[PDB]
Amino acid sequence: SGFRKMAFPSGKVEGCMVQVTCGTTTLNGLWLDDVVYCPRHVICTSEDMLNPNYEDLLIRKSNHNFLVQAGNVQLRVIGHSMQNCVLKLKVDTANPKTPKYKFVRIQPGQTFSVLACYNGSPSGVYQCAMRPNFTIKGSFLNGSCGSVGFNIDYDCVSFCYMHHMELPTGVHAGTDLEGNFYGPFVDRQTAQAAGTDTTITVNVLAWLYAAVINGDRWFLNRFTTTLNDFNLVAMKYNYEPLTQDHVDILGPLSAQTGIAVLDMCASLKELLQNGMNGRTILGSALLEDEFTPFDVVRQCS
Amino acid sequence: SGFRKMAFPSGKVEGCMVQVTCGTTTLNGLWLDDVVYCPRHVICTSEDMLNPNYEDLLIRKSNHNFLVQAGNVQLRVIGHSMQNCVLKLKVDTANPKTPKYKFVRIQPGQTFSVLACYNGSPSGVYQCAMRPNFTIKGSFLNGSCGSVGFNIDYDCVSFCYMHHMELPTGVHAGTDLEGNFYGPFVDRQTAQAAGTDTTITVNVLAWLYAAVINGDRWFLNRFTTTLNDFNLVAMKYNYEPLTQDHVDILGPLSAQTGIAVLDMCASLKELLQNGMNGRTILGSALLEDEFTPFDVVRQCS
Ligand SMILES: *[C@H](O)[C@H](C[C@@H]1CCNC1=O)NC(=O)[C@H](CC(C)C)NC(=O)OCc1cccc(Cl)c1
Ligand SMILES: *[C@H](O)[C@H](C[C@@H]1CCNC1=O)NC(=O)[C@H](CC(C)C)NC(=O)OCc1cccc(Cl)c1
Ligand SMILES: [Mg+2]
Ligand SMILES: [Mg+2]
Repeated sequence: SGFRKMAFPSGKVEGCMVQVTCGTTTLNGLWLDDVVYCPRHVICTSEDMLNPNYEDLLIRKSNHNFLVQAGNVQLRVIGHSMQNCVLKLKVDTANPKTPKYKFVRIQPGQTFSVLACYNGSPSGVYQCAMRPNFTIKGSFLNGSCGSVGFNIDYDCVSFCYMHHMELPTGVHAGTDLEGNFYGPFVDRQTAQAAGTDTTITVNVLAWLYAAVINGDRWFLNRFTTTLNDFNLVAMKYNYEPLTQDHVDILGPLSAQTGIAVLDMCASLKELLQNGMNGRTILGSALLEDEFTPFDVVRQCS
Repeated sequence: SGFRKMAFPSGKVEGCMVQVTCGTTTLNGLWLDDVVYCPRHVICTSEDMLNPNYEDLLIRKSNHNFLVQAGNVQLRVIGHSMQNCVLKLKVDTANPKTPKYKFVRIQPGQTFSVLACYNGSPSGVYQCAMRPNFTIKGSFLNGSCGSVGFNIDYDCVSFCYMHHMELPTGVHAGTDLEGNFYGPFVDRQTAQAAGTDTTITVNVLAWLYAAVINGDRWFLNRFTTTLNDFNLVAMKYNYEPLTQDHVDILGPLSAQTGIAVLDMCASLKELLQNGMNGRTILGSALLEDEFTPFDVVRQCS
């Protein structure tokens, strides 16, 4: 037993991280087969970062402008192109460590593991949720751009995030692996703010089921609510509406614990209205919303 | 910026995990050079688990009693021995993926990454602290034994934990890689309880420094206390005494923030006496004690 925020094992992605240097800017790239993927702002300078015209900047580059280091071995760049906000560098060597993989664009509320890297060298692994406002609450310093987020599904790595920037509130923004930002953000050093966020209701309910499976039961009650009455409470406390799709997704956890979804909603309602009164749930004094139903099932059996 | 509970990248350890099966019992083993390390209770049966005599059980085994699977490839066992609570199985094939490594026995309060595995197959990675009562708060199901805990120090893996069992409070117990339990525990299915735990004071202070580095300052105050006055507060709230060694270890964080250690102690004293009053620190409504000073420095720069 026990319930912990858990990342996927990172080895399959570690074997794909390289260093990309263009001028005085160095960040990370993702080496899959004979292509390296990295944020296109590697081709900016200090003065371009206000509002760069990236098509102009790339027309002015040649293959020799791009230094790609895979460990100690230098990879020779034989081609370059731009797709949305990602640069694709064709190299003469196919990565022998390329896992089975796919590129996925995730929905808000879904989680993924981040392999934080600097200078092409992985430094740590942690779990993130895509917030409803399309930011993530990560841990990224200068040089971390090009670090990727992923899930693993039977030795197939699904890449879903590449890191590009930090917002003024300290949260983080980036793209799918085709270079499309999550959210309304753009890759220039300007005044961009995260919109107001909301709490991921279906994940909170999943985490309450994790708590029951692990023996935390003090928040349960005999009452059951209706979906409409519950959603009126959710809106008052800045929680996302609960849909019937979410109810169905919580099916297996409801059946394993014998607690109907709308029964667990009545517990959540009372936790929101009355708080915890000095008690904790799975070691937390706040309601946690960064565990999906899949995350709970994967860990709780 | 940002501060997250972060594990070490797990690839170097993933390449070392194998499956060990003895009879109807299967757990995980650690394959380094031509030796596999695993918990010795793999040689028990259902009825032995009450109070087994392990030297008798091992004298009755032969090499062919041990099935060792490295992925699909079966490793042939050419020798077996017992060291404290670990079994060592000599195999005919040296692991080509053996990292640079060492075995370390850690002190309470230190942290490490756990690579949870089932059937020799890694499933997740997360961070743990060795509690003062020599348990860890992990996430382990049946079949997880032999999963290891480790730190990485410039591509050298220091192994410090091998998992053996779960206690009745839901916390976890195991050994160093030489087979010596952390704490007073023994590897049989009996009535063992974790002793009363305490909070790791030096880690809480490190985490308050992480919070300041990341812009959380609301808990600071002008006051400074003495080490003796602070330790009187620590004892009242079941915190470990703060030593001058801990003060020195917090030196670099004190210098980076300009906040003297005894100044931060006065903030901790007020947080303990008055609580948070609905505010949070680094996203937490409780004081966190599973980040070492090294963990904070590694992430905060
Ligand atoms: C790429 O490595 C970097 C990641 C940032 C650096 C600090 N935390 C991060 O996540 N991204 C940028 O520097 C980005 C480049 C623009 C052109 C998209 N700009 C940016 O994040 O500016 C905000 C910022 C906040 C704090 C510190 C810095 Cl250096 C930058
Ligand atoms: C080894 O895989 C297993 C790990 C346990 C299983 C449940 N969580 C864990 O961490 N260890 C044992 O089963 C151990 C064997 C003895 C001989 C040391 N006994 C044990 O943990 O018993 C306690 C227990 C609690 C909950 C569930 C189970 Cl199956 C066992
Ligand atoms: Mg109820
Ligand atoms: Mg002070």
